[PDB]
Amino acid sequence: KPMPLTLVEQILAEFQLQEEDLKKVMRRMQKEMDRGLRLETHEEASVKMLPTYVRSTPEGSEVGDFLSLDLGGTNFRVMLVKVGEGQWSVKTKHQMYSIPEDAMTGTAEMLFDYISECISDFLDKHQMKHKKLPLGFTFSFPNNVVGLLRDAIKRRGDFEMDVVAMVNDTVATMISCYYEDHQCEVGMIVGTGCNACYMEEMQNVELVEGDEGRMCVNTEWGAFGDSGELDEFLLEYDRLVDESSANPGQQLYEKLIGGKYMGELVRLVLLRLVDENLLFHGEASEQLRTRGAFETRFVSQVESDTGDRKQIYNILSTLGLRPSTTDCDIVRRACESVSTRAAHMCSAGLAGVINRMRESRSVMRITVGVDGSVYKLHPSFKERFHASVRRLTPSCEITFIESEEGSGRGAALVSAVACKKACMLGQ
Ligand SMILES: O=C(Nc1nccs1)[C@H](CC1CCCCC1)n1cnc2ccc(F)cc2c1=O
Ligand SMILES: OC[C@H]1O[C@H](O)[C@H](O)[C@@H](O)[C@@H]1O
Repeated sequence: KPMPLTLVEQILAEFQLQEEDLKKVMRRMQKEMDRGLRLETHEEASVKMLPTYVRSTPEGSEVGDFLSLDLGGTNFRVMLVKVGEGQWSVKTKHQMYSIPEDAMTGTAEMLFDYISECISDFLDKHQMKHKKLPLGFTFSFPNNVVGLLRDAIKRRGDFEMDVVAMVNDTVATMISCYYEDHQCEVGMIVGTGCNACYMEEMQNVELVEGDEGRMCVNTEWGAFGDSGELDEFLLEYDRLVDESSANPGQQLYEKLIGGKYMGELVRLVLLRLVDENLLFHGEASEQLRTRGAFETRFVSQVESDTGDRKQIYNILSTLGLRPSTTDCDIVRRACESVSTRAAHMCSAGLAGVINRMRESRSVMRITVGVDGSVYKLHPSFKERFHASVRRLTPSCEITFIESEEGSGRGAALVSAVACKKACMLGQ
């Protein structure tokens, strides 16, 4: 690597977070998680620590047979599932259906009429119209669906079917990863938003009576920062993003991490560098000066550049810029600075959860299931994230996994849990 321009590095170094900074954040997050779990303070807590009712012990045992409906981009899978017996066997049969142009381009109602017709055909094929099966949705993308399907089934009026509430995406991640690795007790998403769930000791889940076993808690930790917990770490860019957001003052933690805001943060950093005459010869394009024009996907593409600067040039050319080679290199480092800080901030949260779990259970081996566009698509984000988390979690051995599509059985397990939960809750 070349000797970087000192004045650029001074600006980009603003994003640095030292171990002590992350430990401070981690401790603050842990106090907010405490606040969310306790009966006395839950109502006012910003980090809600929602009980998911997904317990460490099997429940809804009367749910044996169910449907799982996996929504892809332009097709879907209907799957009939039987969960049986000491670890669960997940027995399946399924069918892929292509969504025709007709059904994909009309109203959501018409689309779900078509989906319902396919379910009907599927149940006819497998001679299952004698049962009112529960159905859970899963998503495998490269108005809400529960309601649309519920309405469409009512519309048909020929077979009865319950559509169960979906679990949170973090919970779905944990469950699907658990299918592959039974030490998975944490689910996390780093996509457009950022969130985590984990298996909390029932004694600490004060919102649900009982001290036996564990229950998954959905932290909804994106809301962290409400009372200034992150203020000392906020940069001018963060303040601007927040001020122009739909919910100023809220979701400040998520605003530091999520793909919703990452590109915009980079844009503002680039404009700062332009204003200081360190980038594009002090001349920004009209596109560069337009809110939202630097898409988060551009950040990942810039960091994917192989060294020839062609990926970076193509992004910047699209923005009406004619970057020099130095301009391209600076943009890469600006992207790296923002994404690294996101990884650092995210690691403080997960570290807080993991260290809490270790002390609640009193060295800990644990698997963390992770999904989301940023974690998956962003070059080296997961690697930087992993390294930081591990640095903050001494005496824990953390394995990170991503759900493998496989034969859809991980997704089937998500639906099993969703259906069993709905049964347990009297829905
Ligand atoms: O289904 C469960 N709990 C429910 N609560 C309410 C309705 S169903 C838990 C969930 C898992 C999730 C991952 C962490 C450990 C508990 N679960 C899931 N899948 C399993 C598969 C094999 C096995 F031997 C046990 C379980 C199990 O307890
Ligand atoms: O998509 C990841 C996360 O985004 C937001 O934080 C949502 O509030 C949360 O429910 C979800 O888990």
